[PDB]
Amino acid sequence: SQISLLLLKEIYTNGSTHIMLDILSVLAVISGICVIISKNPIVSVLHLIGLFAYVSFYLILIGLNFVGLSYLIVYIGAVSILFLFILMLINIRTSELQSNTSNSIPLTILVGIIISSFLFKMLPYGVIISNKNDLFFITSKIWDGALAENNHISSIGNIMYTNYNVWLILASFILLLAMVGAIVITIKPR
Amino acid sequence: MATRKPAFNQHVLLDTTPLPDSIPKVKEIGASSAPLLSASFFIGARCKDYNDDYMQCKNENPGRGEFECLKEGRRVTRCARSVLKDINTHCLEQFRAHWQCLDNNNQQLWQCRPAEWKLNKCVYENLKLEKVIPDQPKNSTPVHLRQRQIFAHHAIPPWERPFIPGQPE
Amino acid sequence: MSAMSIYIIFVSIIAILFLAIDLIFAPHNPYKEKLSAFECGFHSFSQSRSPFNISFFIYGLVFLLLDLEILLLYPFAVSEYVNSAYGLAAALIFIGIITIGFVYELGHDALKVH
Amino acid sequence: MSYSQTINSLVEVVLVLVPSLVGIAYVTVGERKTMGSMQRRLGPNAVGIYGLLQAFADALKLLLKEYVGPTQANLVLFFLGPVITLIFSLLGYAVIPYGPGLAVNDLSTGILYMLAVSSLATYGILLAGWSANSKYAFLGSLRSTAQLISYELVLSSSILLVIMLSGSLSLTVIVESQRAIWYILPLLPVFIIFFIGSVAETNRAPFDLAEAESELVSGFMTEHAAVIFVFFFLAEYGSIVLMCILTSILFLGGYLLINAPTVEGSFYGLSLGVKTSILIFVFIWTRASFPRIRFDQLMSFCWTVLLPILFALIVLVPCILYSFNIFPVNISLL
Amino acid sequence: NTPTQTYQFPSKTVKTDYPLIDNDPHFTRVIRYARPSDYAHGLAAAAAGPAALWLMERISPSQVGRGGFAKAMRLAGFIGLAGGFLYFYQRSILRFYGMSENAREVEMDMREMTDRVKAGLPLYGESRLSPAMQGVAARQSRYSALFFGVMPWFNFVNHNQHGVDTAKYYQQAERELEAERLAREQA
Amino acid sequence: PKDAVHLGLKGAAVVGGIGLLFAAVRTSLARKNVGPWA
Amino acid sequence: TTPRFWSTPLKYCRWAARERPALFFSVVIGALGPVTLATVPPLRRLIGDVDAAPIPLTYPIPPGPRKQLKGYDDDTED
Amino acid sequence: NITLILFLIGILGFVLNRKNIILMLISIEIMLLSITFLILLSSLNMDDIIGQTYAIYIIVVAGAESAIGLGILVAFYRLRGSIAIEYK
Amino acid sequence: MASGYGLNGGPSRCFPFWQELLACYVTNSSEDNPDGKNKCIPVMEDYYECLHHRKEAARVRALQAAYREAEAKKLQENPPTAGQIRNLGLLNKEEDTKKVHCA
Repeated sequence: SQISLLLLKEIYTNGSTHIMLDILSVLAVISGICVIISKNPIVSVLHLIGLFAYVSFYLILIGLNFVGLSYLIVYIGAVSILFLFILMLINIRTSELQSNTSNSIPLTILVGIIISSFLFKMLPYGVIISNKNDLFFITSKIWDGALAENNHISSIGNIMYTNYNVWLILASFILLLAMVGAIVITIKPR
Repeated sequence: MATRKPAFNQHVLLDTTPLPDSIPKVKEIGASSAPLLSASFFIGARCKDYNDDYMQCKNENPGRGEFECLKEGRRVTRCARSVLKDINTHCLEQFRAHWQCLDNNNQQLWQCRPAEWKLNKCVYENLKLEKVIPDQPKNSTPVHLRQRQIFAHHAIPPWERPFIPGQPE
Repeated sequence: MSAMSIYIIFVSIIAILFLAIDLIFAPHNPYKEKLSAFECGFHSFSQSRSPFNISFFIYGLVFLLLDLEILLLYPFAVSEYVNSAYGLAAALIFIGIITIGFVYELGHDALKVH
Repeated sequence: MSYSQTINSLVEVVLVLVPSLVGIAYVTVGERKTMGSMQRRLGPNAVGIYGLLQAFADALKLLLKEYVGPTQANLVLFFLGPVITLIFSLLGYAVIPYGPGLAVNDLSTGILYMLAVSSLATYGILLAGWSANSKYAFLGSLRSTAQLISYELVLSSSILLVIMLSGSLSLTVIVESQRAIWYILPLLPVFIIFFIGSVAETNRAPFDLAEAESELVSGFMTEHAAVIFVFFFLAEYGSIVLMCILTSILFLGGYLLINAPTVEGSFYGLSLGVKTSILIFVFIWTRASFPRIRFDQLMSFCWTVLLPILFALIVLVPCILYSFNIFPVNISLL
Repeated sequence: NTPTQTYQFPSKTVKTDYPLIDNDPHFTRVIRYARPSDYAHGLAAAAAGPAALWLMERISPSQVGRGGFAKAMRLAGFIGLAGGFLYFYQRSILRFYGMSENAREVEMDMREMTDRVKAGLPLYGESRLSPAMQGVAARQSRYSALFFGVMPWFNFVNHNQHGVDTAKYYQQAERELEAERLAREQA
Repeated sequence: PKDAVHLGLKGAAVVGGIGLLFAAVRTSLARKNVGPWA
Repeated sequence: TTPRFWSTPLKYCRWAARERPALFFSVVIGALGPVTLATVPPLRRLIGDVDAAPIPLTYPIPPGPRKQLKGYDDDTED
Repeated sequence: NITLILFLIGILGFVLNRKNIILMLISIEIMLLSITFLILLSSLNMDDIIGQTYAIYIIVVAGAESAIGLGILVAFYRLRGSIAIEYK
Repeated sequence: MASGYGLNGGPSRCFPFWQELLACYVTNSSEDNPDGKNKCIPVMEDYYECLHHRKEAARVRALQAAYREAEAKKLQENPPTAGQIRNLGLLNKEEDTKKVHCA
């Protein structure tokens, strides 16, 4: 008769595989746990920078290249400084000796189930998608909206300093208070 | 389908269903990206009113102009096949030299100005079609009518003159 | 497959190939004093896993905030044609408030370890 | 396209990595032969003809040299740090244009990509030094952290001044923009500051504090030996060359010139390599000309001299750009 | 001629006791339409700050070292001057907003504008900014003097979005032009 | 006409479910480790 | 020894230049921008330098009623 | 779905922490990561550049909070001499 | 969504749906007639539908299971090859394009 709907494999110009997102998902969850269960503080700050890395690679792979590279840039320095403070304020050897009890498991199961079940319907269909007849997203092309495509960083720049400049002024005052306050409480007297 | 750029596409879906006999049929434009850019100024020199009429139709039917401006669209396609045939009956060596140059130069107009000047003169003397770019600064010479291109990887031969219509050689 | 992904593959297998060769083809004779910490010849107190004084921690605190500030300027450098005068003004106000905090760091001599 | 996509990417990566790894071998040989000439010496001239096999005698010797795992060391971190430093130092060559778009990744955010991979490689030095549980390795690792606080803002702030002129963040577009003029002419102070910060970024003299041998014994890499040591040198010299390529990309017009495509591609590659090789010389020239700075003096220099000047330029430069109607279009063009 | 449309943007109506002239008046208009009391009150307000710090010093000396009070007066002088100008600006712009008695401002506005309309000049001037950036600027600064105590802001953009129908200006100018033609006939 | 017995279990489950929560919290705040099944 | 700025502003500027050049000239460079912003655009327009018109970043939709065109209709296909 | 898993890790790593106050400051960081990451994925599904802008301002305050936290820890450690949470 | 500023520098996909809902509210609701805002119920559902796609995912789901079960029951004679689909619309592949259309 007549099919009329033809599925085909894209030879070039095809995208990434969405298997890789599930790999980064487990690794991010795996590394997130190892941040709190690790006896050594340096090993858990290393799992911390790893955790930020799989989330950044998750963002890069779904086309969020700026915020994904910007997340990584900001936190590599942040984890380095956090490393720098663990070596100044924590006895590494006594912390590794310091342990953890198993009395938190009953609370973990209860708190985990209740919050996750309650916090699930708080999330929309777009996120809960891809949780034997599944759906397929379909995309096509436009010419009027493609005249001068901007990069995401340019799109944020188009509005970050005019339409939403108030968020920048407030953000610059949080940073100023942090610059003045963090120094005021830690400065050596003179 | 969505205008979002895909990040994990591995498959193409095609429909072999044709548009119904009710909608008139328009043969589609057959030119590729390089020939279309080489003749874009000629499109707009002849087809501007229809190009502008189809866009004002869609703005007059917000959210529905795809279905309700099908005749204006058929008209723009016909106007654009007219110039292509015209640029093919005449000035075909010049047209090919320009867009064949454009494909080897990242489709950058400033990298093929000598072939553009030769074609623009041949289009002008057989179609009365001129390249016009609006709001170019009056203090300086138009960029497409400039002897030296600063971003052109190869310098323009001194003996290749820009085409300005009217004034003789 | 993309060049970027293949590039990551190779650099990893070069890190493995060098590491594997040494782990297979080099002698390995670990014994007590070979496996000891270097201290220029004499054993000393092991103190590298005890709290240590960093006299430049106030520089790490400031670096975190300024790193955030220059990040909030990168969108402007890639959006100047649209931002124009009106957007330049806000970006100048943002830089001006941040500079006052830096003047506080310089005047209070926070960055002047002695 | 014409042939297989995977085979294309396979050949494209080999044409970058393998020639770059050969280049890393000979920057070490060239440094030793160039420092010697300024020291009235020769340098390597016996391992191979004119000493052109000396980098491989060194490389093969260490991969056949025994490795030691210290008892006080955190062993999994003792190996992880050098592997992080090597992988992410080499990752920066994936955005380098050897011609317009001739890169393993023509990314639109290539400059921020490089800032992310250079910062990761530094964290491997911090981790490896601390993991030894030795005191000189511990003192060197803290110096590396102080140095990144000193040079990361310097470089990123300096780069942002280049972006304010190119409007792109794409490495090919910044080279294409310099067809007007090389950025070392209008941004002469920024080129000096960026070069100074790049020497500090590389842990190269006069900012060789993490690995100082006159003060520490080998600094962070004292307990490290064999192939773990090979990784830290490969990371250092690939980081040097990469910073000389970037400085040539951002201020010296990159690949711009001072069967048919092969002649054009060769000339682009030669032009970038010639300009990169000049800057590689200036690194070796700087190492043989100056003493070492103290690490507090470097932190004071970057924070009270360089950064105040850079933020003043960040105010000044867009004010000149708007005044002359010279804000670059941020669309795709070049 | 008649622009055929005088309200092009959707504006916010505020309940106020006097006619609204401009919801976003240009900086120069606020200074030009300032009454001489506005310079009297704003100068008294600027002097109040350092004079308050002087009086606190006389009655209750701070016991500060040799150069401190002079330093503190320089801050009190600026802060008073900064708040004095913000007070001087608010008095003039409240009249433009219809939030203060404005008969004099209403009459000078109805003359200045009808002078620009009979001259063919744009009512609120020409912007170098794009028409969308003009809108972002109108949106940012309209009624922004009511936040002067917290975050200040001034209108330095010649946009055309001021919250008022412009028909009254075109109506008067044509009637004024109608009277001018008849008077010129008797010559 | 309502099922008192059927309702009673539901009331016990809801209120007693909260009891397991405070029981689990009191377990986690125990200074001496006694085990998860405590 | 060091001059006080409010005691003598011109003396302080000489000392700051010679003895604190990196900080002093940061303020000069940074202040030069607002001086550039206030002075160059007027001189640029005085000499006739004209700021260019913005490049179109959306289809330029013409204003006014449609032009009621007659051409390239369905009957023109063949 | 991963946003929820990460948020639960940070919430328990903050509440059920028996190690040090630096790990509690890390768990706050993890929670802000998960909240930011939910806003980023939603922004992509609704074509909104505002949620990327919102995520960016969470990152800047997240670092400002970590600076005030590290600064307050230094103050506390200078006097207490231990930043180890202790259970008898 | 509701901002009007999308990922590419162009406007957001659900901005027309949001502007219509606000326009409906201001042009129907008032204090004189509180129940005029019931006109906004379908308009508000369209905005949520543009955002989450639950109603369209349910339509395609029902249509896709219905479509596939008819394909299995449908008589099959010869399946087009992948290369034949690639040949549709080419310069000198008139034979393959005809086979794709069963003509």
